[PDB]
Amino acid sequence: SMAARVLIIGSGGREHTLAWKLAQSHHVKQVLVAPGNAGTACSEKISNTAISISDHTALAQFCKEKKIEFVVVGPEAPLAAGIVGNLRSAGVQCFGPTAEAAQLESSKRFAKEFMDRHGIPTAQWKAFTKPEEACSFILSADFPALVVKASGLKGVIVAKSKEEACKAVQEIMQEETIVIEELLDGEEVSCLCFTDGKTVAPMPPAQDHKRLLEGDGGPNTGGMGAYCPAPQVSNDLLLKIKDTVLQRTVDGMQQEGTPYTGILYAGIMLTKNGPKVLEFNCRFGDPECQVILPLLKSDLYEVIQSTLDGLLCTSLPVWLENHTALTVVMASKGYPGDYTKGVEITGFPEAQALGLEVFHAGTALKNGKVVTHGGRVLAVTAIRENLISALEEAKKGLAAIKFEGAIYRKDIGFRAIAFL
Ligand SMILES: Nc1ncnc2c1ncn2[C@@H]1O[C@H](COP(=O)(O)OP(=O)(O)OP(=O)(O)O)[C@@H](O)[C@H]1O
Ligand SMILES: [Cl-]
Repeated sequence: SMAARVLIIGSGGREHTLAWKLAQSHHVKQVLVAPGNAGTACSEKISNTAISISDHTALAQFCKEKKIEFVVVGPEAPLAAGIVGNLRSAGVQCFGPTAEAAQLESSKRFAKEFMDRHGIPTAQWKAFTKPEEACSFILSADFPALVVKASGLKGVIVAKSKEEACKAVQEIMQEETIVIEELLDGEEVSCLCFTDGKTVAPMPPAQDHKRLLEGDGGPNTGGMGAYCPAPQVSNDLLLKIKDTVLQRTVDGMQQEGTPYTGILYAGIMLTKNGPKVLEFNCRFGDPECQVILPLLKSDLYEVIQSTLDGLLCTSLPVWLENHTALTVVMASKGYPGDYTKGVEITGFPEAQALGLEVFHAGTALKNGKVVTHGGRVLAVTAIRENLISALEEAKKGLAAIKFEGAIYRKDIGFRAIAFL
């Protein structure tokens, strides 16, 4: 099925990665990214479009006029806005869950209730709308009830003391419901799968670093780096997770008459008691996408097309084994607070020539130059035989790329390396 045109929604590194990867398919003549960035502007197959992504009527008309085969959604917002359901009733295929099914991410209360209803393991919890009753619960639990979550996508506060959790319940009920749950401990890992509603095809597990500074210090951010596969997870554990979380989530959704299709993301804590779910999401994470998709050997276009057709098992994904992908984000001075914009970037061509992938996040074209246009500017991904080697190879690319006030971490993966 040659000469397909495909559309991706979004404008960060995740969307560059999806575009790059799709463009490799022999089935694909054109990838359009809406609105895209400087990394996707100007390629043999990839280009940007200013089509509105929030007016679903106009988006559908644009899809049919250009004969777009299907739409791929990068970020979570359009999913929760109904993009899939609306494109479908207009006769346009879109990869992703419906708004109803994205409730696994969009409402934390729904997710926790859904999990209790189907014996999916997760931290014990309770929801509140009055803050006084929330304090009562914090103050009188014998387990550490110290994690407070704004139900509607601060958002999440992990307190160390009852005092801090009461303080937190106060801040989140300023500017619905909140969920207070047990503080678990152990290792966090991201477990994704492709799913068509019935079949489940897990991705190899990833980990990322949210903290701004080396050593895991400073403020949290959207993610300063990631790598895949996380060596902390045995094969047994992955099949426990596939059975106990992924297949069980999809089956549960299907059995409640709200089938789940696209990507299911589960954030998981490895406890002494086993795997527990911290949160669901409905799309690739950023910068994890930048380390999972480079590991995919199959044609992504085939995987997606077969997922839309409900024939996921006819085209199971095949992964690169014995390779580790690791990615390191370059960010603008001041991130995650106020940062500078419009700063000229050099060296990303030589970084790629060294055999690395450069995935653009906040970049833009300006007067024949590429300039910073966002907090996270780009990521360099290396694919090698182990973490340590991938890290050091990525760092050569990082040293070639220069912009005024660039920051990045030189220790991505340090814990996985210490685990081994
Ligand atoms: N139920 C849970 N048990 C334990 N950890 C959790 C739970 N749910 C979420 N988390 C994790 O807590 C992490 C964030 O907590 P962290 O220890 O970084 O403190 P923080 O709230 O981020 O503090 P800061 O004010 O510095 O941002 C997230 O990575 C999130 O996945
Ligand atoms: Cl919908």
